[PDB]
Amino acid sequence: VLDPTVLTNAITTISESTTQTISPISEILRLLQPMGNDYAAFWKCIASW
Amino acid sequence: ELFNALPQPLQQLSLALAGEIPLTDHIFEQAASTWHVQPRSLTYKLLDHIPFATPVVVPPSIYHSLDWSKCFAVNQDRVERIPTIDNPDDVYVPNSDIGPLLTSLHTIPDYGFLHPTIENDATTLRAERARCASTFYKIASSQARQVKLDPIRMLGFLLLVQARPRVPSGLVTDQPTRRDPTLSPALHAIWQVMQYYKVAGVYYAPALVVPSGAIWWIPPPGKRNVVSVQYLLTDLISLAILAHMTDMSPTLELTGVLMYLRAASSHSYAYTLLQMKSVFPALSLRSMYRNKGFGGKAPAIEWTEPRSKYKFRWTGVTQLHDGLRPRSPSMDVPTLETLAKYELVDIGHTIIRERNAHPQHNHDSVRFVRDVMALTSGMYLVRQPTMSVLREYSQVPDIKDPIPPSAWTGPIGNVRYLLPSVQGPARHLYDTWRAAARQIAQDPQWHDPLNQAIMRAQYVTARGGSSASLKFALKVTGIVLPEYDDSKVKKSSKIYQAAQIARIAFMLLIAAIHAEVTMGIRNNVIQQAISAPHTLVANYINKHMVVTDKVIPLILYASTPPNTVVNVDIKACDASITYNYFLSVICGAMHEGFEVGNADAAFMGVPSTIVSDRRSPVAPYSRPISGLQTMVQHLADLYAAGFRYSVSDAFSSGNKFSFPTSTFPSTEHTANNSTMMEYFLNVHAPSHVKSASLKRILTDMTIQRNYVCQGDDGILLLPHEAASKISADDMNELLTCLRDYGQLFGWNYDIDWSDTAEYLKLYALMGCRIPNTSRHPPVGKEYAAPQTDEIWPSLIDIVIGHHLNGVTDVLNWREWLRFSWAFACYSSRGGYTNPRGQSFSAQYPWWTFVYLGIPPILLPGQTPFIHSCYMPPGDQGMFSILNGWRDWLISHASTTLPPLRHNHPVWGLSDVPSLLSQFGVYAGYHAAQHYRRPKPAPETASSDSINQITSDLTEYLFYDSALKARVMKGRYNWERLSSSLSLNVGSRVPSLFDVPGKWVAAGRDAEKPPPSSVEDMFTSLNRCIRRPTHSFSRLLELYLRVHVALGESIPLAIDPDVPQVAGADPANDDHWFKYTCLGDIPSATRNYFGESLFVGRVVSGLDVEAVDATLLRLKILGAPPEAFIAVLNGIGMSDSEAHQIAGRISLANAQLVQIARVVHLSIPSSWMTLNTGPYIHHHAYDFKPGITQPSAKSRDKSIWMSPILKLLCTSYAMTVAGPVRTSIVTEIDGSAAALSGNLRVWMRD
Amino acid sequence: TETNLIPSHHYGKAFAPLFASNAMFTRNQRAVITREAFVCARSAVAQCQ
Repeated sequence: VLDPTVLTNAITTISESTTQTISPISEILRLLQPMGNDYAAFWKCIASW
Repeated sequence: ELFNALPQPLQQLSLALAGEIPLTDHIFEQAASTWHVQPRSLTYKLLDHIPFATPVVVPPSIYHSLDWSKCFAVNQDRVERIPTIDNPDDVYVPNSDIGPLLTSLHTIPDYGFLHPTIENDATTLRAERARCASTFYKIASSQARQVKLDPIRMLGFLLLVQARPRVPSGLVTDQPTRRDPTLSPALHAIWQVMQYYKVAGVYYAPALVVPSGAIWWIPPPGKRNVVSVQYLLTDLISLAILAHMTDMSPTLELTGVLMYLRAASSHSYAYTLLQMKSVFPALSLRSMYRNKGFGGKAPAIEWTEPRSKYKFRWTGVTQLHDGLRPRSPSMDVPTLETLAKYELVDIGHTIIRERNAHPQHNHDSVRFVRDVMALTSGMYLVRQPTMSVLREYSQVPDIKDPIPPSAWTGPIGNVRYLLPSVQGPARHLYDTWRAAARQIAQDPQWHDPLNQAIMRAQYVTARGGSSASLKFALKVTGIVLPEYDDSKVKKSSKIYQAAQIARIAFMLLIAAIHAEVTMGIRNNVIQQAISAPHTLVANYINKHMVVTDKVIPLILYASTPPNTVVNVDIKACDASITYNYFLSVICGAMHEGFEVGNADAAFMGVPSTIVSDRRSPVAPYSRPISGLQTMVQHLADLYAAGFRYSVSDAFSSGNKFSFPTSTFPSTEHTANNSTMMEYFLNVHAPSHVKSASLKRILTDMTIQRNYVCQGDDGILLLPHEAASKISADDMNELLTCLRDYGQLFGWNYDIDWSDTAEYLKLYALMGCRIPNTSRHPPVGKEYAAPQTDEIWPSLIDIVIGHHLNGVTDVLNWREWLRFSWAFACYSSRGGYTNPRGQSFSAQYPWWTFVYLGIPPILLPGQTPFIHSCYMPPGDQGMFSILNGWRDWLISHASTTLPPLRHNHPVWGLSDVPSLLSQFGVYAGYHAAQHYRRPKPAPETASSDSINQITSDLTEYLFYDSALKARVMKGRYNWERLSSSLSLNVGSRVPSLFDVPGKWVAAGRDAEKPPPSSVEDMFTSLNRCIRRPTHSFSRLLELYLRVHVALGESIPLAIDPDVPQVAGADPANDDHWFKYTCLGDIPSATRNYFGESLFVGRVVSGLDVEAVDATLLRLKILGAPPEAFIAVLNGIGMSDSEAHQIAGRISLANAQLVQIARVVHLSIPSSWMTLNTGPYIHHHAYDFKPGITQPSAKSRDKSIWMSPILKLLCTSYAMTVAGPVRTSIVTEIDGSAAALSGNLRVWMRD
Repeated sequence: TETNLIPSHHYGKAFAPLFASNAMFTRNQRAVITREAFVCARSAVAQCQ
C-alpha cells in the first residue's frame, strides 16, 4: 500500500531558512505531490514487464 | 398546543431561533415588534395551553396580607424604620397589598401608581401615615424592580425556546433534552398562582414594570394585590429558566418551588428567603459523599513553589477510595432542623434521598450539586436605605479582651504609643505595622513626581465613587473658598469636582485642616488624601496579596481530598475595625515607624509640624514630627470621631440623616487578615489546644504557606498530615480555639470547614469548580435606585452581559443559546417619544449580536448549533464565521448574483459583498460599532466649547511638581515628529492630556441626557443601518485573506472522565470538549502569558493596553528611537525612565498576546478560564510545511507576524462546536509579505 | 522539594499516622489462621482417603 505520507513526512521535517527566496523544499513538494491516480503508473510499469 | 397559540411572527421566530429557519432580518423584525406592541400580560395566556401533571399545589394563603400600616412605623423623627414583627432583621418588605393607595393611570387603566394626594402629603407635610405609605410604595415597586426587564417578558422567551424541540444538530455527543414543559413544577405553580389574577377570561399581571418602577394593578372590590406575588413570580420564572438551562430533574425542581410557596405565605417574602439562603448548598454541596462506597476520580494538583507565585500545576489523576472521605460531618442535622421550622422538612428529605443516590464523584454527581445550588432564590433584596444603615453599619464589635488603659504611654499630641510590656495579639499587630511604617518612611519611591500624580489619580476614583455632598458647606468651618463654574457647570460634586474645587495647594493645604467635619458622604478627596499613609502601609503588608489564575486554580487545589481545608470568612470585617482596639494600634504603630524618616521631611504636600510630646512625666518637650506623622495626628482625630454619614435615601421620602459610625464602605481590613492569622498559627494555637497531635501539626505550619488571604475571605489549608485528620480531636478543637481567638478582639470569625472550598464566592468540590447559578440569576439584576437608567441601547449591553456571564458558568448551551437569542431579539426594537414632538424608534438587525459575541444558531448553508458559545466577539469572531462558510457563499453567489467586473482578492469573481449585504451582514457589522449611550450635549457657556474652566483646572490637580513640563515635552516632540516625518497617526497617542478630558467625560455623564441628544442618537443610529458601508472594516478585510483549515483534535489535557467543571459532562457537547481538550489551571509558559505590560505604573486615566500596544505598534514599523521617548514622555515618565523602557520593547521576548494586541486581537473573556497558553504556541500553526502553501510564508517578518496568525487560527478553532483541534494556516490570498506590508499601512493609521 | 528539607524529620512527620495502632498487626493475625486452616484442610482431606 503505497501511502505518500511517508515520503512527505520525511521531507517536511528537514529544516531550511525561510529567508531564502528559492526554497528547495517547496520545489520538490510541488514536483511529485500533486497526485494523479494515486500513483498507479508504478503498477502499469510492473504490469508491463 | 402552545406552538399554534403564539402570534404569527413569534411562531416563525420560535421556529427560526430553534434552528429550522436561519433567521432573516424580516423574521427578526416582525418578531421584535410583536413583543413591544401586544400587551405584556397576554404571554400569561400561554400557560393555559400546556397540560400539567406535576403535583405542586399552591396554598390559598398566599394572597392573605398583613397590612403595611402595622408594619411601617415612623419610630424616630423622620425615619420610616419598619417595626419588625418578631425581629431586628425582619425589615426587608412587609407582605401587604397596595390595594388602597393606588389611583388608576389614565394611559393604562386598572394599573395604578402612588396616589397623587398621598404623595403630596409626604413631600409637604409628613403623615406618619402619608409618608409610611410612600415609603412602602417606593420599596415594593423597587423590590419588584430588581430584574433585568419585565420578568413576564423573560418568561415569554422561555416559551419560545420550549415551543418546538431543538433540531438535532448531527453531532454524536448531542443529547436531546429531557425537560418537559408539561412536567415542570415551576411554571405550573406560575399558572396556579395566575388563576387568582383573572377578570373574566383575561389575565392581569400584578405589576407591570416601568423604568421609574413597578406599576401595580388595581384589584376589583373583593381581591387584594399583595406585593409578594410579583416577587413570587420573579423567583418562579427564574426557577423555570434555571431548570431548562440545567436539565434539572422534575422531582428536585419541585422541592425548590415548595421553598418559595412557604416564603410567600409567611409574613415577609423577602425575609423568609434570607433565613433559608444557605439551606440549599448545605444539603448538597457541603454534605456530599459522607456515605460509605465513595470513590471516583479527582485531579492531582501540585503546589510548585508555595511561598509565592502560586503556580498550581495539573499533574495527575487520583483514584479515590473509602479512605480520604470528607471527615467533616454532614449538614443534615443542622440545616434540616433550621429547615424544619418553616415546615418544609419534606423538601429536605427529598434532596437527601437524591444525594444518597450519588455515592461517588462522577459527572452525574457533581451535576446534581449544581442542580440543588440553583434553587436558592437569587433575587436581590431591597431594604429601606435609612433602615439598612441602622441594621448594618452601626454594630459595634464586642471585645473579650480590651487593651488596659495603663498599656499605653503618655500622649504625643493625639496618638499614643504602645508600651513594650504588653504582649498578646495586640503586640503582633503593633509590631507588624510599625515595622512596615518604618520601611515606607525611608523610601525613594514616593518622592518621584509621577508617583505623586498616580497617588492623586487613585483618590478621584476612575471607577466607583459615591454621592459626596460638597465642600464649601463644610468649609464654612475653614476660610478657603472653593472654585465655581466659569461657564455653566454640569457635573455635580463629582469626586473629580472635589479635586477641582480645591486644587490650589496640591489638592490640599495645611490651611485645610477642616477635613474632619462631614466625612464619607454616601447613602472625600481630602480625607482620601489625609489617609495617604494608611493605605501606603497597608500596601506593604499586602505584598503577597486574577481570579482565573490565582483563585480558580487554587480553589481546585484546596478541594482535592488529600489536603483538608478550613475556609475562614470574617463576617463584618468592616464593622470590626474600631479605634477602641484595632485602629488605635494601627495609628499608634504608624506614628512610631514614621520616625526613622527624616523628621523634617514633608510628605505629599503636608508640612512637618511640631507636637506636644508628653509621654515622659518628668520632661514633656515640643518635638518636630515628620510630614507623614502629621497625617497620622489627623487620622487619629478622624478615626476616633468615627465616620459621618449623610444618608438621605430616595426610597423613604423625608428621610434625611447625619450618621456617625466606625465602618468604611479601604484595604486595611484586608491587610489585618494575614497578620492576625500569623499570630494564631505560631503563638496562640500552639499555646493551648489540649491535643498532643494537634499541637504537632501546627508547629510546622506558616502563614506564607498554608494560608491565602484576600479581602475578608481566606483559605487555611493544612500541612501534609492531612486526610488523616481526627475530626473529633484535631479539626474541631482547632476550630473552637480559632473562633474564641477572634472573639477576644472583636473579629467574629465564621468558620465552616468541609471538604469543599469557598474563596470569594467560587465554590469547588473535590477538584471540580461548581458555579453558583443563583449568584447571577437570569432574570435578576440589582439597580439600587428609585428611577433606573434605561434609554434604549443600554439594553443590548445587558444582553451580552446576560449571555456571556452565563457561559462562564457551564450552563447547557443549546437551551441557553436559544434563550439568549430570543432575548437578544427583544432588545432590538426600541423607541423614544419626544415630550413636545414626534416619537422615534430604531431597529438593530441581527448580525449586530453576532459582532457582539453571541454566536448564530443557523447560517443559511449549515446545520444548526455548530458555532460554539466560546466564539470570540468582534473581528476575531466575524473572521471565524466567514472562514467557516467561505466555501459555501462563493459557490452560492456564483450561481445567483452576477459576477463583479473587478476582482476582490479574498473572494474571486463571485460577488459576495452583494450577497453579504442581502443577508444583512454589513447592516449588523456597522450597527454595533455605532455608539449606544447618548453623548453629553456639546453645550458650554462660552468659547464654542473651548476655555472650559472645570476641565482645564482638573489638570492643575494632576500637574504638581513640574511634571506638567514632561507632558508638554511629550505632546510637542511627538507632534513635531509624527505629523511631518513618518508614522503619522493623526490622532493622539495615549498621553496625559486625555485623562483630564476623561475625568470630565466620566464626570459630565449626567442623567437624563436632554431630548436634543438622545434624538441625535436615534437619528444617527438610523443612518448607519439604512446605509451601512458595503466595505467591511480595515482589519477584517485583511483577516479574510487567511484560509484557516483545522485538523484532528489535540492530545487531551485531562483524562476526560474526572469531572473538572460542574456539569461539562457529555450532556454538554462542546463545554465538555473545550474543558478537557484544553485543560483548566491556566498557568503556562513565560514566553506566552507572564504578566508583563512593560510600563506597569499607569497614571490611571490611561489604558495600560493602549500604551502597551502603541509602544509595540511603533516597533513593528521603522520607528526611530525618538518616537518611543516622545510617547513615553506623554504619559509623564521621566526621560531617564522612558529610555529604559524605550530600549526594552523588542519583539524578541515580547508576550505573544501583546503582539496580538497591536492589531486588536485579544483573548476574550469567554475563554479566560481556559489553558489556551500552550495551545497557541504548541499547536495552531502559522506554517506547517506540507499542508500550508509556500505562498503564505511569512519570512523575515515572522517574529511579529506569527502571533497574529496563531490567534486567527485559535479564533476559528474555538468557534466551531467540537473538540479543539490543530488549526493550520493553509494559504493566504496574496502572499504573507504582501499582507505584512498591508498591515503596516494600517499600523501607521 | 522544600528548601530547608530535613528528610528524616519529613518522614517522621508523615509516617506517624500509619503506625498509630494495629494496622500492621492484622496481617499477622490473619496469617496464623490461614496456616491452621490450611493444615486442617490438608489433614481432613487426606484422612478421608
